[PDB]
Amino acid sequence: TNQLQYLHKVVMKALWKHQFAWPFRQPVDAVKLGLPDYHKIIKQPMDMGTIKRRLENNYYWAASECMQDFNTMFTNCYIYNKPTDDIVLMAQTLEKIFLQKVASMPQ
Amino acid sequence: VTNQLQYLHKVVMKALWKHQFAWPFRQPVDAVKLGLPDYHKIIKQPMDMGTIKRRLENNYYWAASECMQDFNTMFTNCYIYNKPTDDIVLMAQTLEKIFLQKVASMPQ
Ligand SMILES: Cc1noc2c1-c1sc(C)c(C)c1C(c1ccc(Cl)cc1)=N[C@H]2CC(N)=O
Ligand SMILES: Cc1noc2c1-c1sc(C)c(C)c1C(c1ccc(Cl)cc1)=N[C@H]2CC(N)=O
Repeated sequence: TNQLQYLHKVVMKALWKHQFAWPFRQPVDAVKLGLPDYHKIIKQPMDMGTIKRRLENNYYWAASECMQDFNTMFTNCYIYNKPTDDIVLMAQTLEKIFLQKVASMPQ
Repeated sequence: VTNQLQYLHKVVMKALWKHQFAWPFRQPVDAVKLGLPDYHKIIKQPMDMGTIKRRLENNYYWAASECMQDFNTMFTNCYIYNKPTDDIVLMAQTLEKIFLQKVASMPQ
């Protein structure tokens, strides 16, 4: 759709290159980061690399499905981390860009 | 008054305000009532649907993006403050899904 193409070429494009994007470009690697409780707490892992591949492979049926994956990714960050963690501020920053850009998504 | 703000008021707020899980979000978190002396230490920008609704009713917003940011802050506040296993987290996620579904169909 027009909408998915916008989420791909405008919204993801903008988030991907952001200085705070790097933790979100691939799945959380619980072994490398030493987080034995990550997959016990976060039951639906999501990252922008996954979303991006989904956009490329025509996985999504509707814009809202993709927006829901974006939302899951940010929500997982807030749920798992301490409120004072830098990553929380990084996610909030990225989430505000997402919504600002979503407001202009062609209908 | 914008077409988007009227959409957020008539479609988004309408749907969310009457939802069966909306009741925790209809007024600001009352830290005294709930026995939460750290609430305002952790959440620096409290937000609730009662405030957004009043803002929509009083033409406080200049752009729909601003109203959408308030909704977002309200949900984010919930995920940050609460433990992962808390029922309110699931209530918030339910409401936020409806939010995102509706904003996908907002004009322009
Ligand atoms: C996304 C996401 N959600 O949680 C986490 C992540 C990711 S992915 C990734 C490549 C890293 C370095 C993390 C960080 C993290 C830690 C410090 C800073 Cl500045 C930024 C991110 N934190 C973990 C949690 C933990 N305490 O290790
Ligand atoms: C919104 C928001 N963010 O956090 C909180 C809230 C609110 S507002 C409100 C009127 C209540 C009853 C809460 C609940 C809460 C607790 C149990 C259930 Cl079923 C539903 C909400 N939890 C507090 C946090 C806490 N531990 O009390």
